[PDB]
Amino acid sequence: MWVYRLKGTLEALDPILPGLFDGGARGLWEREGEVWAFFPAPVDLPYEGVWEEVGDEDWLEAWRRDLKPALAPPFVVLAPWHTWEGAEIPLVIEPGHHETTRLALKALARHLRPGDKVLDLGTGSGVLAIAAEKLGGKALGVDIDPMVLPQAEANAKRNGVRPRFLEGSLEAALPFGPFDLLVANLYAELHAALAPRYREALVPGGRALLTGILKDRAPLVREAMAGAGFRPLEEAAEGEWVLLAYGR
Ligand SMILES: Nc1ncnc2c1ncn2[C@@H]1O[C@H](C[C@@H](N)CC[C@H](N)C(=O)O)[C@@H](O)[C@H]1O
Repeated sequence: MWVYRLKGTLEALDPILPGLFDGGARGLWEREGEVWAFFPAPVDLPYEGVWEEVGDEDWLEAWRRDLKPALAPPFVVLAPWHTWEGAEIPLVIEPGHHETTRLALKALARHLRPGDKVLDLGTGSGVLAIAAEKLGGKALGVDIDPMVLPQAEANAKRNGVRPRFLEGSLEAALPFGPFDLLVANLYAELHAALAPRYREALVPGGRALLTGILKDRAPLVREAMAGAGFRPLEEAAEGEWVLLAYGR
């Protein structure tokens, strides 16, 4: 579809809205002092607006503008353009929308202590590693996808913290361990296969916070973790998602 952009507010353009609808507009939106009228394709209109075809980037921008802060006690996840006047610890992330990220942030605040060394396995946007530094920990975020590293680095900087970010997985992290705590938002079968190496990555008394787990698959993780010598400490869920916390 195409947009016809006009300078002005809906209130000011009121006189010509009927004409835009007669001309076939199916949608209208006031967007920062401009009225955008949406059509299947350009048609002849006397209003002196400008036609432009709508693309995926326009959809992304519109969606972005509709984003609001997301609470994840003790944190609040904010888009770089959000302002927040609450008590919550801010976590600025270039567009924390998932249940699992939320479970992970709340669990992290409980199990992480100032001065703890943290491994955020499958760091992605770097949100967990960033929250760990904000809580007084020292974190390493690793991801097998090199492409996420630059955005993670940039989110860190926006948050005034500096975790270490590295391409790779668990084996790549070992030289920097052992760690006091590992947080891994992955999926149940992967946790199950890594259980033995999770034990190796942590110091005695260390903690493993596992999420990205569907309720129907929780059994797999309980079994592999018990099998690996971990003791369960806490469980929490949101929707169909579960976080399981263990001590080594
Ligand atoms: N085996 C693996 N080792 C390291 N990273 C992985 C592995 N498998 C998947 N990943 C990354 O794990 C991340 C999973 C994300 N859902 C987690 C992002 C972030 N930690 C969060 O809680 O929101 C993705 O960025 C994957 O690229």
